[PDB]
Amino acid sequence: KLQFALPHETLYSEVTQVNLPAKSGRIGVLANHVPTVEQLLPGVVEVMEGSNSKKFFISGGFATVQPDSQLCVTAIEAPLESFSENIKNLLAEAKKNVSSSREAAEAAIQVEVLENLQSV
Amino acid sequence: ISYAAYLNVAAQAIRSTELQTASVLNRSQTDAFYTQYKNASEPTPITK
Amino acid sequence: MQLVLAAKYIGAGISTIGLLGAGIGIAIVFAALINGVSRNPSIKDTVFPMAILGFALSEATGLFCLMVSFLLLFG
Amino acid sequence: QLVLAAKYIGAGISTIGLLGAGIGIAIVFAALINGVSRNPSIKDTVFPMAILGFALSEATGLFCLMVSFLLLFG
Amino acid sequence: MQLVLAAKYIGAGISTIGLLGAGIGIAIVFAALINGVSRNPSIKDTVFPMAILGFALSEATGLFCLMVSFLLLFG
Amino acid sequence: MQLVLAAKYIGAGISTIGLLGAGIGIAIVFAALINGVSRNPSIKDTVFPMAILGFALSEATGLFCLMVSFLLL
Amino acid sequence: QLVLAAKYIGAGISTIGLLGAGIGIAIVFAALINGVSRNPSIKDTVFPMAILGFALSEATGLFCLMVSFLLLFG
Amino acid sequence: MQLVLAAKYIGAGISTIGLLGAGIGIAIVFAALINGVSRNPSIKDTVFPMAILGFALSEATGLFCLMVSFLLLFG
Amino acid sequence: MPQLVPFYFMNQLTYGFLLMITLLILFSQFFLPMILRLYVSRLFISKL
Amino acid sequence: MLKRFPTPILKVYWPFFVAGAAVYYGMSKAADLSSNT
Amino acid sequence: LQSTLDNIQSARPFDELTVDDLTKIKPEIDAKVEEMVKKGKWDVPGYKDRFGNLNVM
Amino acid sequence: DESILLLTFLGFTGLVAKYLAPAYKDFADARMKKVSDVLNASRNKHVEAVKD
Amino acid sequence: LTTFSLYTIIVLLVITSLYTLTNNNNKIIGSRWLISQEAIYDTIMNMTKGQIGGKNWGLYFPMIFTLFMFIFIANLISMIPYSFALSAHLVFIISLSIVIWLGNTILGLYKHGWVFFSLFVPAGTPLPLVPLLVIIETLSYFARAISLGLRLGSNILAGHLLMVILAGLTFNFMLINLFTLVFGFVPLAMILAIMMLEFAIGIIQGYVWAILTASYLKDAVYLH
Repeated sequence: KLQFALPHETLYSEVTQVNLPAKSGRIGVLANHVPTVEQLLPGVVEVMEGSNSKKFFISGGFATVQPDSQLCVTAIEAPLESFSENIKNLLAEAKKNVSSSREAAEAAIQVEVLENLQSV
Repeated sequence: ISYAAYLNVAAQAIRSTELQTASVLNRSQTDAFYTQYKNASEPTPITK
Repeated sequence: MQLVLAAKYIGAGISTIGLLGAGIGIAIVFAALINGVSRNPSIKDTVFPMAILGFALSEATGLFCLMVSFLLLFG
Repeated sequence: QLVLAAKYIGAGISTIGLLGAGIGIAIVFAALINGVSRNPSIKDTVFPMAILGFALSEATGLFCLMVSFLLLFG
Repeated sequence: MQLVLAAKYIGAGISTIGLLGAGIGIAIVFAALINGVSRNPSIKDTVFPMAILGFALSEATGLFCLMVSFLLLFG
Repeated sequence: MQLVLAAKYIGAGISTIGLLGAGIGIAIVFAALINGVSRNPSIKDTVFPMAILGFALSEATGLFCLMVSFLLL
Repeated sequence: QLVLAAKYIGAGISTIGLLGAGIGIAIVFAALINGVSRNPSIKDTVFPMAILGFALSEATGLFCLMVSFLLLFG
Repeated sequence: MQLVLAAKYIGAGISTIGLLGAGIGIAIVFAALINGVSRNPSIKDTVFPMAILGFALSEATGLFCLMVSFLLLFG
Repeated sequence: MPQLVPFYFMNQLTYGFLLMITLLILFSQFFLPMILRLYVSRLFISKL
Repeated sequence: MLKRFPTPILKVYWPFFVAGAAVYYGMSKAADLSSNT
Repeated sequence: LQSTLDNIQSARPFDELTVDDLTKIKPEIDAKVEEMVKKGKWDVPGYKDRFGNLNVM
Repeated sequence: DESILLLTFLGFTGLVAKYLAPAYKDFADARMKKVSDVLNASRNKHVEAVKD
Repeated sequence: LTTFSLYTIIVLLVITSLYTLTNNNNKIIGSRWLISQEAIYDTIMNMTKGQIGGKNWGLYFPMIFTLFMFIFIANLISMIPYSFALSAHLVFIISLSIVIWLGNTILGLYKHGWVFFSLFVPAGTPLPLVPLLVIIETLSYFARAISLGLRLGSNILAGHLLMVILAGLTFNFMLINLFTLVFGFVPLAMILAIMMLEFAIGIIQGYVWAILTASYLKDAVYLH
């Protein structure tokens, strides 16, 4: 089981191993796992159901193993392939933007996304 | 500023390679003005 | 000579202290196992082979100590 | 005589080794409590693991004790 | 004569050193007990007899050290 | 005489060492109490008895070391 | 004069014991600062508890010291 | 000379104490392995070569104690 | 001491290994299957 | 009450029994050597 | 069926019953015990879901 | 010497009769009840089937 | 006769009464003494189904039960004050451990051929230290030989000897000056606490025996 759900998507709302980037570093959830609530940081995500693996680039969210073995993952918008060169150019501009201008934090988050993008 | 505001900015960043669709673009562009009201009284409809 | 024979019996005792380290060590590996398996109950089948490898190696340092004890004891 | 003195002294020395085992047993049991309190439900799988780990921890201490006995008795 | 009696007293003292690890051990189990019980509020009824078991076992290692101390001290 | 009397004094001294473990032990119990109480808040009324029990048992091990020192004295 | 030598030695050996109390005391206060920093507010309940533990951990070191003086003086 | 022959055998026993540190070391590496594998479920392919390397280096230091011991004991 | 080192070892070991084989057969053929019967009987009434 | 339900034990426990005879024999000799002193 | 109802009513040693009476009414009892011993699986399956487990582990 | 050990053994059996024997009584009772309840339940159940 | 011989007889007679005088003629409901040996039966049934867990687990389920009960009764008999041990005659327990260990080694050789020495390759590890891990696995394989017996033996022997030494001290504690006869109950209570502990470490040890020689039997029957 697993629920990978979003407002405008319900990707994986069975699933066996899910690999997630979380405030606790990187976390893997496999079968029974302890019942947790962890906010997912902005992420590169792999979801594996059997050996088959599907790769998502994810806006962070919250992750919750439920005690009924329902891995509720909720995030705003995801496919990794859709997200990912032109974006790297835009993000470079955004890196410049942090210099000039809450906006500092916003642009800082954009730089974080650039790092995550570089990971892709 | 909120944790979910951070996530919001991230979602907007995520709609940036070029393989995008209108509904995505629409989900990251919206127009609104938060009219901070007051006790009748009401600071202006300052853009959200 | 009384002195040499005596030296074996003292020296044996001295050697025995070393074994303690491996003992603490064995416990540490097992502690991690328990906590680890708690944290993901399904990790158990993967981790348990790793655990037995680690157990044997940690114990082994204690064994080498105990061998030197026997060399003084029965030398 | 010197040899007999050496047995009793030597025996004393060996006894220091037991302390490590004493700490060791506790470390396994502490982990048992931590694991049990963390999952709740792990207890039935973990309890036999814990007893095994306890036994093995005890075994190194036992060897120290046996060297002590060996010197005492001869 | 003097030497043998002396030797017995010395060896006994050294044996007393062995006990310290068990002392620390008892505390470690109780520490885990407190921390676990504070995490669950409710594990306690199951965990408490388990904790007593761990205590007894740790204590016993120290008892062995002590009895060896007594053998050397008293004879 | 001299060697035996000396040995008594020495042996007593060595016996003091055993106590240190209990001293540390007691500290660990109280540390746990503080950690527990800070973690839960409300657990404290159950937890404080458990802490006292753990304290007593830790102290007993040290006590054994201490009385052996006194016997040698 | 062997006995007199031993008297001074015995004091020295007893001095070693105090090291453990030095670490112990610190552990109690470390816990105080950690707990207090996580809650803030726990401090008023916890401070009496802390002082109790502080005294108790110290007392063991006092015993080790007491034997040092007892040996030294005879 | 009786003193010197006894001194060789004694020095070996003292050296044997050194092994304890390596023993605790082995456990620390394996405990880390177990904890890490519980985090990822899957890091182990990368981490396992690092673990073997770490084990070997820790073991080597233990062996340095052992070779001095055997130089004293035999030699 | 007698409770430490005797030298009566083969005498002891003869009576010792005899007691073990006696209990092994005794449990295995008699007393254990009579427990397994209690279980099966309870379950047979439970089934019916 | 008591009833024999045969349990196969010959085919199960033969290596245990072979070891028992060997140790019995070696300990017979060890006992005889220890009863000298 | 009237007879069947009466038979359950007029014979029902529900207070206490010897397993020997069950061996007498069914050789299935001793047969199943023997088959389990012969098989080397001394578990009674489904005994745990309608009677205790009585574990300590 | 060993008569001191016999005083402790008498004390040991005294503590046992205080603590363990009522706990073990309650345990034994509990199991007996559970077995009996299962047995009589199955008996009831088949009587229903007859009526059906 | 011989005290050891007489006490081997006492163990047999205790065990015979526990499956005869405990219930009358089989009463399905259960009789209060037999409830204990039901729970013991189940927790070792489900434990060695948990350990070796083959289809021959139940073939070694009586064996693991009589290794439990032997140690369980012989650490109650030795706990009687005027009584002469069987288990604290170490030579039987250590010998028994060596018998079981050799019967595991032979069983391992039978079950896993001449590729029995592949047991002493613990895991796939770098080849220049594969032979090292055969030496220091086999060293540990016959350190396993003596640990299992000697653990139990030492605990029981040391426990009784501890009680007796403290009893001898407390004899002279209560035979000296009246300020020592004040708090005369406190050393009796201390010896009693150790006596309570000595039952605990003996009953746990019977479980430790039976799990540990289940772990060894796991190794012997199935490779690893």
